[PDB]
Amino acid sequence: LPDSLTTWEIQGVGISNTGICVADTVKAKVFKDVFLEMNIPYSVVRGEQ
Amino acid sequence: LHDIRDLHRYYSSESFEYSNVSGKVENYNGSNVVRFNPKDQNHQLFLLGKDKEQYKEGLQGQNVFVVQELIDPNGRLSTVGGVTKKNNKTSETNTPLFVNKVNGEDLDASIDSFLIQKEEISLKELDFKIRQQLVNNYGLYKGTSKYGKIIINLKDENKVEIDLGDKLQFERMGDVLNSKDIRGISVTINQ
Amino acid sequence: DPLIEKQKLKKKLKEGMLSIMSYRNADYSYSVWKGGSASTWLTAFALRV
Amino acid sequence: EGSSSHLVTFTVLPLEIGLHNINFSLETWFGKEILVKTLRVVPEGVKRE
Amino acid sequence: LFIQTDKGIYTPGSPVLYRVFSMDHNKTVIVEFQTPEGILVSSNSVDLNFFWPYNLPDLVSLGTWRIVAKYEHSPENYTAYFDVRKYVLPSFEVRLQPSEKFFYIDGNENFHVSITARYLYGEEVEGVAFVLFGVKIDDAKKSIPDSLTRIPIIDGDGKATLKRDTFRSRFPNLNELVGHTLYASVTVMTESGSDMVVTEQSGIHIVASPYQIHFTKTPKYFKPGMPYELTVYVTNPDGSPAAHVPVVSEAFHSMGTTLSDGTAKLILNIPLNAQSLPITVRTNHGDLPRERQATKSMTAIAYQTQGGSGNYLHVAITSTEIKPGDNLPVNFNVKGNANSLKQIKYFTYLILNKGKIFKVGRQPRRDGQNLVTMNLHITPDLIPSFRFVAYYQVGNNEIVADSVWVDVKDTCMGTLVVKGDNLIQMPGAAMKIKLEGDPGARVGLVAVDKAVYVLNDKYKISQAKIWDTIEKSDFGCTAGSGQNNLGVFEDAGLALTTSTNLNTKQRSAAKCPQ
Amino acid sequence: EQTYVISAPKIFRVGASENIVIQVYGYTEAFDATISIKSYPDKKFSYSSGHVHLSSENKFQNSAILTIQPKQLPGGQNPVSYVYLEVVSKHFSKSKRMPITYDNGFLFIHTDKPVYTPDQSVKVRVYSLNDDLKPAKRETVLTFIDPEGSEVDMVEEIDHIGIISFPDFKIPSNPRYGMWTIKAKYKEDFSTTGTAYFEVKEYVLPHFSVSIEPEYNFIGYKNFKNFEITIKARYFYNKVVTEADVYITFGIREDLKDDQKEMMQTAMQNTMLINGIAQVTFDSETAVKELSYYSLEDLNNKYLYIAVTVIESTGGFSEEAEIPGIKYVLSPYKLNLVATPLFLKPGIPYPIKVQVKDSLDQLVGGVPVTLNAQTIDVNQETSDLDPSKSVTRVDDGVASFVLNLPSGVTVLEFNVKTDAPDLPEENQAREGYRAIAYSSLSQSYLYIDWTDNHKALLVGEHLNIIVTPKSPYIDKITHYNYLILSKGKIIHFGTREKFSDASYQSINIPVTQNMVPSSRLLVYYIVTGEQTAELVSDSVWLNIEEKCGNQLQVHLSPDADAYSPGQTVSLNMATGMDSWVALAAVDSAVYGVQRGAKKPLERVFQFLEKSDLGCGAGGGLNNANVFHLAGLTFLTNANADDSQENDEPCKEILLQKKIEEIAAKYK
Amino acid sequence: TKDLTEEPNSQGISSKTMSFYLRDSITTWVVLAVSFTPTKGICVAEPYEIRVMKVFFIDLQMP
Ligand SMILES: *[C@@H]1O[C@H](CO)[C@@H](O[C@@H]2O[C@H](CO)[C@@H](O)[C@H](O)[C@H]2NC(C)=O)[C@H](O)[C@H]1NC(C)=O
Ligand SMILES: *[C@@H]1O[C@H](CO)[C@@H](O)[C@H](O)[C@H]1NC(C)=O
Repeated sequence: LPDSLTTWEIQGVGISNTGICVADTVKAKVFKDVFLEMNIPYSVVRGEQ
Repeated sequence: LHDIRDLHRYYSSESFEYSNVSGKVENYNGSNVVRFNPKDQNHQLFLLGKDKEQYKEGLQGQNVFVVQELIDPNGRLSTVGGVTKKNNKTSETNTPLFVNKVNGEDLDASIDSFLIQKEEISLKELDFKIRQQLVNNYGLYKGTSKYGKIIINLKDENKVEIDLGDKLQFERMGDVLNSKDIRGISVTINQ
Repeated sequence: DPLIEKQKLKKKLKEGMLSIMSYRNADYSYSVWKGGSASTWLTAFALRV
Repeated sequence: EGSSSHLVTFTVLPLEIGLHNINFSLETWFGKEILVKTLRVVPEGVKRE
Repeated sequence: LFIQTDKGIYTPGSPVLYRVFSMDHNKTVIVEFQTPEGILVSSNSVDLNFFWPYNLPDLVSLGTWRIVAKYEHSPENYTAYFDVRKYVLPSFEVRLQPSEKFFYIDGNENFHVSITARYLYGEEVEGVAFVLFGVKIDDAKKSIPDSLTRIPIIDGDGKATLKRDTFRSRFPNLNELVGHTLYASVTVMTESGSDMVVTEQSGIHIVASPYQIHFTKTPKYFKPGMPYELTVYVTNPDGSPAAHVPVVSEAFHSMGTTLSDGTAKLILNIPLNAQSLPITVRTNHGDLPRERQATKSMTAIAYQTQGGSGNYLHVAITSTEIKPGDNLPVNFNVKGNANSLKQIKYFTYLILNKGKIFKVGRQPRRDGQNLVTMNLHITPDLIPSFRFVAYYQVGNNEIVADSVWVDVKDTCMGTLVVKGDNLIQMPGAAMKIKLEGDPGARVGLVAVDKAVYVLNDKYKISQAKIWDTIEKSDFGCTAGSGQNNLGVFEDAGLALTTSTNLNTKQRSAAKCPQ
Repeated sequence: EQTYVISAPKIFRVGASENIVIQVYGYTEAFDATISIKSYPDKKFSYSSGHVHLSSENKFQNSAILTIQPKQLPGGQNPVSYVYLEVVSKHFSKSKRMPITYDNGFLFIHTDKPVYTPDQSVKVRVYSLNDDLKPAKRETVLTFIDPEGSEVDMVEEIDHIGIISFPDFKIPSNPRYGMWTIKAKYKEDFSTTGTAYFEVKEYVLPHFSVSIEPEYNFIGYKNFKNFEITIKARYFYNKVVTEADVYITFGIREDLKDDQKEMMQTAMQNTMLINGIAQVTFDSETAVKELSYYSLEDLNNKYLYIAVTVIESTGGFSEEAEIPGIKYVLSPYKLNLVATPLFLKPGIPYPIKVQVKDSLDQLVGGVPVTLNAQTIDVNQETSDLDPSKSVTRVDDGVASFVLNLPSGVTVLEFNVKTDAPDLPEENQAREGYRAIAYSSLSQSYLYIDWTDNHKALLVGEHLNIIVTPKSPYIDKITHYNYLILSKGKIIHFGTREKFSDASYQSINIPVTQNMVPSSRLLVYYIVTGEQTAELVSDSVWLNIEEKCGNQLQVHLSPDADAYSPGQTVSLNMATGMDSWVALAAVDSAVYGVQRGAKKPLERVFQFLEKSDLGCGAGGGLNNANVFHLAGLTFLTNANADDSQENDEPCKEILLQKKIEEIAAKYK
Repeated sequence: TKDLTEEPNSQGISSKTMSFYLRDSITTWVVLAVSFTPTKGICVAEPYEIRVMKVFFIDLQMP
């Protein structure tokens, strides 16, 4: 998967001599519970605390 | 080689197909017999089609639709004819095919298709698959279903016929047909 | 593969031409910055391109 | 707190110019997250001949 | 009555608490506790509002106690079983899934049993399992000793196979197996040597057939020169319904396919001069060889129009699998004597159920209508099964009728669902569950460690056992119809008397002559 | 007396395998017939011919299939409209000019998402099928279009299996924001069209998330006096704002994307967003008045428009937010006919099915429905049927009725309405329809039912269909016959001899692949007279189950309901021999960022249903209509086919000083 | 034995929320509800699985 919270919705398809076939939309929501994110700045200068 | 139960079996069986198989002739009795190492055992082929009299020499890398008619205990099996050109153009035509069901005064019929997977194709392969489809989508050889015919159209006054009552004997199995030529198949199945 | 690399590049090329279309206007003249009256200059440049 | 958010700080200061990368971890009654960051560090008044 | 005990199995010393429901219709109930030794130990007279538990002594009989409830003075004798036994709810569930639902008592097929094993807490178990196969001659078992083998359960999975040849070498006398059951004794044991469980894949049936055809659900009488609807019911060898099994009768070149409940309504066209009606049903299944799949025959009689009038009534029920709160149309078909039907004014129907006459009503017909149809609105009452009887009268002298019987989806009359969040909780933590149901409803909850809940499947009370247990009251006795107009009313559990001293046979009692 | 019965689709499709069938109630000497398709007036060119031989063996019904392989002009457009159908019997011989189209197949242009932000890459693929519904190795061209009418890019690919993967299209560094349009078209002979939309928007990193949700997405008297409005604000996921002024304003608006709206002096003042949330109530009745000159929600079937500005008083910031419309409806309900044609056979119960969707276009369980109706005699008389009431099924929003019609009627006018034990009489949902009599001087009609509702219909099942043939001066019916249509082509046909004595009877038709999405079935008998001919029929439509024929399935390694990020996962794929798969993963949340109708693949079958030249439950107005209404036209009938006229569209069914100023000077 | 006394919704359902403390058990709980009503009579519920667990722990398989 991709480390990135979101509810993925994955739907394939299969077209073959018999016809096209829309398979069954399969959902996969990533994590929840309790997480953490960080606010790291673009730049910081040596000697800065 | 009649019956009903029987028919269901022989037509239900595992069909297989091969190529690049060149083999020299040896007659075990009447006129022929050959053999081939498929990759697992050692087969056996009884050519004796009106196309065998032009082929008592042997095979050169042809396509042979081998379906077991009867088996020995080592994986090897005898099959009749089924030989086609090779290089057989893997052109893939979609052919019309009507299927009617008779029942005294009653009629249920269908327009449908058959998938020819070659350029030239053994009437043996035709015979088999034509009935294969039938047996699973048209209830052939289950119950009263066991009488009927298969007329294949080729040109404005040419057709080949096949009684369903008794799979078409082995001598015409060496026969062969040009895919492009098949206007279409008509099958009627009475009860 | 040559006929391929050529493709790729032609593509980059169109995709990169497309950029500037945004700054084109009502009457088919181009503005310096987006939303600004259009400049005889810039429009001439875009022609040059 | 329930259905909420708590905050986090790390007071830090870098010495190596442009040194990077910090594994940042959070364990909870459910498991461990290793979130990975990268910190950017820099000199003071730049120019290139 | 219907008993519910907190769990199916008990520590000595624990207190078994029960609650006892009655499908409401001075409320005094007798409850009794018998030990499996057989001895009585408590005779209680509770009101349906409150009751206590039976304290099992830290020292008391072991086995399968029977809690038995009834009504003061009226042999309802309903019952419920609990196990009480020195044990240790092991920490992990085992589930078995056999390869086929049955074993061909004369075939070649080897018998696979798949094993999945997971900690109650929902993670895969790792370990080792001994599986021993055998056959159950009624209340005796018979090991296939050599069939006992050891198998690694890895990431929770693993297959335990029985070999045909070993089978034969234990039972070459085929005649002995006839009508019995293969059983798989499976013991699984965590790799840690710590905990270990044992269950049994039982009730695998040995037979020649993969299916079973049954006709009792389709009437034994028909209307000549009228389409007769045959209703085939196809059980898996146990009793369960098996769906999507195709059936046919070549005698009619008519075929169908059982459904979600084991029924298929194959319609039949019937030539006029008919009287007998022999039908032979085969279980056509594109995977089973003919000789395997099962067959069964029956022969149905024609109706006997009153005084040979020729005035027939058929009432077809069109739909299938019927949900309460459904609109299902019902077809009224007449036939016969011209200047007879000319004066067929109104149909009279009654809906029988639970063995009493629920709703009754009239369906007008206007002239020229030989087929007049009406929308019926199913409502909870008719659960689980209702009958439709209907008739018309010509000129105040002739009565002719028909009854069809219908299964309504064996479901909850009202609603009840325990709503939650389904996210992984933490020990002793604070929990919220919403409760959705019928207003004013009294709800009896219980919470239970997966352990007990799996360990004793059979004893639990279930909507299923409920409904069946009530259906087993409706005084009806065939899928409907009858010899004759009277016979429809008799068979259908009704009794009839008309000004014209035309009457139903004397009812002998509940139950019906086989 | 004894005519033949040549039947075939109302139109032909060029490059289409086209089915033509041919009954004949007619004598026993087997014979031969030529069926050709020739040029539209000329008749010298013969595009294709089949020589069917109907005989006794053949119940004198057979069929062959014809085709028109691109024979026109490949450098100058201009099609031909029209072309001739023809039969050449030993006995009869007859033709029928009739239309053709270059509309063959369908192109479904799968766009990897439906909103895009600058520099993003529009991943695009096209599924591409032919009338027949097989792949169709066809050279295909898509052409992109900006939001203002400029054919930006335009590329073409070849095709080897139905899935043409196209060269992604990168937005630009700095795009023309809007409603981008992708157009699909085949390059050659045909003319089929596919079309797709994708919204390209500018990303702005805001300082709040400003949620703004109302009571329900519509107003009906229930809340006309007070409309609830909850409005929220937050930051990084879960942390909510805390202190904020909130300003709302309202207006009324004729609809949507009309970039205009009459807004009302009474911009409901600060409720003040306190702690992630704020809430307001809004009187529709009150506001609607003075400025908007409306005074009764009758004068309202248009949208209430909301505009909110939240400004966090703490750091001094501000985001806007808004709903563009919340439609005003004179009833919570709206209802419609389902699976029930407005054509009735006398002496035959007429079924009636109403769906009661809510304003939110959903099925609504447990709704009371009332049915009134007046009947008119052939005699001209008028009869008031006594009302009939029924309640809408739990899941179908389907209320079912049946009424047995008096033989003597020929036009049935009716009335559906709702009856919620609270709604006002005015504010109930009402709808009026009228149904005409199958007309036939034969006086004889026909009607076919079958035992189903909640109709699954699984392929491999056998449909038990009851044919009742009433009102015939004369029942004297030799044979019932049948056509099975599906996907604008015929795929089953045949005959059963009636039962020479009894009323209604039963045909047993097996359900097969060919008929998979949905199939039409029509059944006709031949009543004859020394005025040699009378054909008469009926047709139903048949929702059989969406079974892909091959059988694609797909699953993930652990089927749990939450997946920790990045966790390596498997993707397994079930199929029917050797099928071809085009997977696609998207953020389910993209969808919610454009209220626009669902663009996921499920809109396929529907789109792919326009295939069917059908139109309604079936059951036309006269042996003619019935057939045309089922997508056919026929040749033979001594009795005669009607050449339609033209195709009407039809639908099936399954505070002041300032405002005075700026407003004024807003020249 | 909780009693669903509470105005129903449009649908005729009553919804009674419930607070309670889970157990120290490290396992999977299963809630079974039964309802008796005057009219509707009996009704066996839909077994609700409540599933407890923590990331680190002890199993004390003990006789
Ligand atoms: C109800 O429960 C008891 C079991 O305690 C049933 O047991 C039998 O009762 C009959 C009736 O007199 C006795 O003659 C037998 O001694 C009992 N033995 C068996 C074989 O069960 C009892 O039958 C039940 N009541 C009814 C409906 O008869
Ligand atoms: C951080 O963790 C990763 C994988 O999670 C590992 O491969 C790496 O060596 C770690 N780096 C640091 C800074 O500790």
